[PDB]
Amino acid sequence: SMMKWNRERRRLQIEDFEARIALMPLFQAEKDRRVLQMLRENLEEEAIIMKDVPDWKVGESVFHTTRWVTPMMGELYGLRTNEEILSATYGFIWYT
Amino acid sequence: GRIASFLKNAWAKEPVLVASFAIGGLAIILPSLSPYTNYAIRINRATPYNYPVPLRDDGNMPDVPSHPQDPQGPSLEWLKNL
Amino acid sequence: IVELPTLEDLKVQEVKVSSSVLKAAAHHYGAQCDKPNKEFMLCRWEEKDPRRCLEEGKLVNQCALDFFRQIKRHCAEPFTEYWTCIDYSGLQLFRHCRKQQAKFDECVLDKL
Amino acid sequence: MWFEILPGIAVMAACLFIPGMATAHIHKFTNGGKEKRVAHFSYQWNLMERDRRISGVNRYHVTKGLENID
Amino acid sequence: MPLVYMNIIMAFAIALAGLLMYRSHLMSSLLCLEGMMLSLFIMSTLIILNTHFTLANMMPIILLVFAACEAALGLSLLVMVSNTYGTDYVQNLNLLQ
Amino acid sequence: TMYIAFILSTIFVIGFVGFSSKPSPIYGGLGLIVSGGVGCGIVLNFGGSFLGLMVFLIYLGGMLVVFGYTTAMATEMYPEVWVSNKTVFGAFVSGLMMEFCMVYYALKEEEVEIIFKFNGLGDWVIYDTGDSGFFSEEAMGIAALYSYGTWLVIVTGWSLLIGVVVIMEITRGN
Amino acid sequence: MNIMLTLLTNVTLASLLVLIAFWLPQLNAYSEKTSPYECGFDPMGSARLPFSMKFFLVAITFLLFDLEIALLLPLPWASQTNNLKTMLTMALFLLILLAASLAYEWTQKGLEWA
Amino acid sequence: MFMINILSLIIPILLAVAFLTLVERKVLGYMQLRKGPNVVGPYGLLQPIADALKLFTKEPLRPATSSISMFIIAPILALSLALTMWVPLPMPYPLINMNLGVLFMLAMSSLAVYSILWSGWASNSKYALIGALRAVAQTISYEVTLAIILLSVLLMNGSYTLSTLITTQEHIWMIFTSWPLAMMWFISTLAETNRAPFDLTEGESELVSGFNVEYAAGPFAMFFMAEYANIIMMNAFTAILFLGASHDPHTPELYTINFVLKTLALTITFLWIRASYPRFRYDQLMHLLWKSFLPLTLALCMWHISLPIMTASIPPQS
Amino acid sequence: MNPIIYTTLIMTVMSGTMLVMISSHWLLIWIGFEMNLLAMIPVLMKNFNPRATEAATKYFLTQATASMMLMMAIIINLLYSGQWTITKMFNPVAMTMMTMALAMKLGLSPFHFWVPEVTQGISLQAGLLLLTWQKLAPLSVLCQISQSINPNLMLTMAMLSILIGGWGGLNQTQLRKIMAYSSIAHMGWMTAVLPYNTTMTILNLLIYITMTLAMFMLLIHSSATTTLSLSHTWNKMPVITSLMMVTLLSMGGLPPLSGFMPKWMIIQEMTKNESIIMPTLMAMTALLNLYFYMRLAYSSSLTMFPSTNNMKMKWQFEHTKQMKLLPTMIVLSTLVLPMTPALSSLN
Amino acid sequence: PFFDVQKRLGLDLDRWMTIQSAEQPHKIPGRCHAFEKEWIECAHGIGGIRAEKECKIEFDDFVECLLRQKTMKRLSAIKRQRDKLIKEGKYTPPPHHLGKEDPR
Repeated sequence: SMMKWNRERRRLQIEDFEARIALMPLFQAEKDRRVLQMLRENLEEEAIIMKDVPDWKVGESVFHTTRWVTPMMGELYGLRTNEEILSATYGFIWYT
Repeated sequence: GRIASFLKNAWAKEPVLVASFAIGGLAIILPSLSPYTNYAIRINRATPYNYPVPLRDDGNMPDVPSHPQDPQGPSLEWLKNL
Repeated sequence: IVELPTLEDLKVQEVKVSSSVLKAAAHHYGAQCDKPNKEFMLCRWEEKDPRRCLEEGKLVNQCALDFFRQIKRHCAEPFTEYWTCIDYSGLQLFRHCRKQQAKFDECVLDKL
Repeated sequence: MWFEILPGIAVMAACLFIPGMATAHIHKFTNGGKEKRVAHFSYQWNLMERDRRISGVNRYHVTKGLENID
Repeated sequence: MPLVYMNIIMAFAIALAGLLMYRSHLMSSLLCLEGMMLSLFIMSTLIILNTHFTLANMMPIILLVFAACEAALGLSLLVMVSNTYGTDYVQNLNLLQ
Repeated sequence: TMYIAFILSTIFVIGFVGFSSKPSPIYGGLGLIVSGGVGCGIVLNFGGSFLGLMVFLIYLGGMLVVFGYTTAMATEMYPEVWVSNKTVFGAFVSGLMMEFCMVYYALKEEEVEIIFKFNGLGDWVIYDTGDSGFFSEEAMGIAALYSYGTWLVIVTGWSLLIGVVVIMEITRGN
Repeated sequence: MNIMLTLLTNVTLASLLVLIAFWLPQLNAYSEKTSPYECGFDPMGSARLPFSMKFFLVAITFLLFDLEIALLLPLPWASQTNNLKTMLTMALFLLILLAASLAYEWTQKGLEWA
Repeated sequence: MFMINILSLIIPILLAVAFLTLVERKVLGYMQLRKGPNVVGPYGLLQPIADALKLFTKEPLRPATSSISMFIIAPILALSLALTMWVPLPMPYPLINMNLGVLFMLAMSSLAVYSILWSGWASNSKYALIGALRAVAQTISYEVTLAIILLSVLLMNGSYTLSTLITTQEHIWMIFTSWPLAMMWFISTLAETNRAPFDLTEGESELVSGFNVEYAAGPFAMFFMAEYANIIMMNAFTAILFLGASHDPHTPELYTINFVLKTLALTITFLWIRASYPRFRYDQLMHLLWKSFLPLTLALCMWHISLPIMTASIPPQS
Repeated sequence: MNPIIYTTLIMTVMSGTMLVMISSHWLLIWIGFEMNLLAMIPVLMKNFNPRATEAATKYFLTQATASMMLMMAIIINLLYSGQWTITKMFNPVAMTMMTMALAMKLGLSPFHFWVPEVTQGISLQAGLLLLTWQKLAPLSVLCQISQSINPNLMLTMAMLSILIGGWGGLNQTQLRKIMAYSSIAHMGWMTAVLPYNTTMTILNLLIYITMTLAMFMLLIHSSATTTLSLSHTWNKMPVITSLMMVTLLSMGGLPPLSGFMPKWMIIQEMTKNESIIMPTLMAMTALLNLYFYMRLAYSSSLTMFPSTNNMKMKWQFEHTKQMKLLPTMIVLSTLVLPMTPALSSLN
Repeated sequence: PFFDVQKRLGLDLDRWMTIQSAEQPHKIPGRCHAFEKEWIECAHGIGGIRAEKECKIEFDDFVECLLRQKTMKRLSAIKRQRDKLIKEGKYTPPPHHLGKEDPR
């Protein structure tokens, strides 16, 4: 009996994997635009804050590399409210 | 012949240990015999935690389906019949 | 100094359906909406830079919108009868409801 | 006789009965009948991530339906 | 490098200095050594969690094993030295440092 | 933020301050208990939960018990508490001032000059997106040990086995 | 958070029970009443050295099995790997050695426990 | 309001250990023909609180020879962990959805006995030291087989998460599949909790109340109380883990109504064990384990490793 | 302990070193040492003495702390370059510690103090094996990390090992402690040239192992220990004392003899590097190393300390259990000098 | 003596565990896979010595990939800068209630 039930549950599992696998791409799009958004916004806030500094190329990539990096989720929340950061990082693990 | 006899002895003496060697070895020898094993590994090929990244067309190929569900890719209803 | 798209140019009206409702019908959503979709991800995994494929990333949004616009005019009450059943479980497991899926999948397979 | 054990044992049951209820309903009480949501994996949390923000209210209990798109 | 790592490393440095200040009955040393072991473990695991360098998720536990293993051995020697004295480092037969 | 992982690192370090000072092995066993739970907590904060619970199980649930046996074999009358000697207590204070200087350096927010630079600020900053399907990186990451890394399994098996043999060939000699 | 909160409430609960345990009866402690129990007659000496090889001779074996089970734990997850024949031998392998280790102890009379 | 949920988890259970004591004297009484406590009740019911009041009211001396710090910290840890092990337990809905809380049950259970070691170490008395030591022996000696057989019964549910263990028992129950491991789990819970035939930590007539002696009023109440916490808790654990039940999400309460039965049905059994068997003695206690339980635990273990491959029946969870 | 187990231990030591000589991944190297240790301790505990026990305590305690520092420095290397392959290390604060850990593993001074003591605590079998086979693995990794070594740090221990390997050698009577200072002195010569050219190291290593095999097989053959105990042997089996003389001189590196081949290649290599002063001090001190080989020669073969009477009956009884490998170990460790060029076989 | 028998016999028994990339289960990417990949493709016949010269830039970017050291010194410089402006500037209103929650 355990065999029967276990196999069947494997089937409904794999079907669930098709479900998520169908959902995925537009989430990819959303996270995409949202990231570039936050990066732009924070960059503008950099243009305001660091502007007072006489010597400060603004938004310079630290790398020689031309290629995109996907920013560490530290700078991406460089000015956000503490609560937003608690949502950002620990939010999964601290979630039950 | 006689070697069978002291199984009667050990079975008289330390039965726990006897059953232990019994299933303990049988669990090693048996699995190769079972056909289902070939299916068993096969099931774990079927389930995809990671996304199936699409490949660009380049002159037919042509066993790769170009979706919707072109009957060209692997069958999986064999699994459905299980 | 890094090149970035303007704050506006990225902007697109969001899909805003809830995730449970989304999942209830997504199993069809993959079946119908598709070409823009795979074009998109294939475009992404090619060059890795998101900005390059951001436009297709718009096109997929609008495509999904058209999908739900096709939905709401027809199946809806059966549909809501379905995802309401599903959203009730926090595992979002398909097994818990199922029967409604008879309603929904039939009303779609006939009426649309 | 032996049946007289029962007052002693039933009091056990109800006590143990309490948490099992008390948690299960508090969930529904907080979640609005949504019956809680597990998030064992990063992805499911990503669904609760996409959520809350989607609801105008931050509490993600509510799931805006099709009407949200229009 | 983030300050936390510096802190664990320092816990290592103390977990060594404690081993070497080294005093009275030596059982304390097997403790201090195991503490040292634990600091190396944690410092490893935080890293493998950091970069998602997934295969190396296997190492820390394996590290742990042998390390614990030698410590498991160590007590046995102590037994023997405890067997003839009631242990203290203060008593050593061998000559010439 | 909470800096909770970092303050856990601090309690960890003082756990080694009271531990590395050497006041009867039993209290040191307490020291590794405290440092142990703090440890598993700290590694838990990055979510490598299985490992933190390995150490919280395999280590503390194993070792310090067997040390709770060695002291039965060692002890000696009137074991010393941390307060029971000038060098021991002096040592404990000696640890406290140093680690406190490190926390003061954290107040300085400047990169640490000691040994090599410590970049400063909060721990969270180094985190990156943890995006994945219905599996943690750790799960399959350690599950890989069997199928994908048989060699280590061989040498660990062999090692532990012959370690048992060594325990034999030491204790039997008496 | 969640778990740290329950830890704190539990420990504070217990500590509360301790404090209401001591600072409550409010009566007279005195010497000899506070002397250690020894089934009536006074102790012949404070606790010293209940030495036994038969402690570690097995307890160490505990420690070296516990390290082993530490390796057994990954198994449920490893079971779903794509290539079980590469795995399965090892899944058996360690257990054999575990047993083997025990077996070696079993009959060198190193397992006298007690 | 999560806090009131926690409080809602902790008060009812303490009430449950009190009434557990009373049930213990009751049933264990009727096995002896003699009626248990009765006169103060009317059905005895009021007794346990009178009991606890008798304790806490009574003076709890700080022993002259004992170091005080360990002597106080040990009971605290005992109730602490005894309660903390309860948190991730699916009833049906766990208070916490730990990804791998079973392993955590082992963690708490493994730090439990360490408190016993301190309890007997700081107590300073001869009986304290000897009894505590043998106590730690039996305990660890059983935690190894403990954790192995728990592993082998967990290969097939899928994963270490607990709620899934409901899902994997939507029909047959685990027990029909692997009862012999259920036996060994049962007995290992019968010794790890330090109970009837495996009686040594208390020592009783063998060592006049064992490690626990020098503790007087309140701390004694704490070790006593925590002990019963572990007994009901391993009982509940066995219940969910080897005895599945129908579970409609719309009516969770129904499930709990069933669950407390299925677990209580276990706890009573320990008492009905207590009335039945003489204790093992420290040799045989460890003899049967290392010599006899363990090898079967291994052979069964390889067997259960091997079924999912031969049967092609590998459990779903990633 | 019955031979069937003893041989498994010794073979797992061989494996526990071979593993270091094979694996490229660091973790398998630290496993290599770690497995080596567990299998090294028990073999020191055969026969078992109240003395031997604390001998093993010394050895374990130092090897354990060494392995600890090593693993720490590996982890730091990984932290600052995310690699596991041997190769160059990428952080000097780590690199110096890997050098330290290995410095304990060789027993180089000032970490050296355990080696003369430990040797005292065990029989010449376990002794010889400790002074040869244990010297392989840490060198086996140093040859792999010669590329980035911080030469200053290496030459300082490399010299100080020779001075301490000298002065502590003039003082002792019982031979085992002397063999300890001999080896502790040669390791200075091996680890000296290591930054400059590893092939010279491996050459010197081979000569050293051959040599100490010659000696320990001889001490076994005569069961001598304390110097006086060695003194009697001239009358019983004169040959072997009359051969200890020579092997000792080959330790001393008097130039016709083979033991001169190491020094005289080393001096070459370092001289290409300029660094002309260091080999001069080194070669001058090696003399001081020679002198107690000579005094020990005086106790033995060149002069006859008074015999004890009881010896006479022992004259009737031939030695037994011949050790096959010995004669070749003498001869290779002596006569081979006009076969230096063959060293290039080691490339 | 780095015997490389595992290579001559081709056993590869050790080699797999090496390196950030090099095929990992379920093809999970390393966090710094790219800079690493480039940097290793740079590294072959150049072998070790000249490699520490010519490939330095790649290894550098890989370093910052590992530690995020420089981006942290920068980000720290900004956040510390902001305190000076804290009275002279009020920063951004939306962080508190902007379209970021509408954003998904």
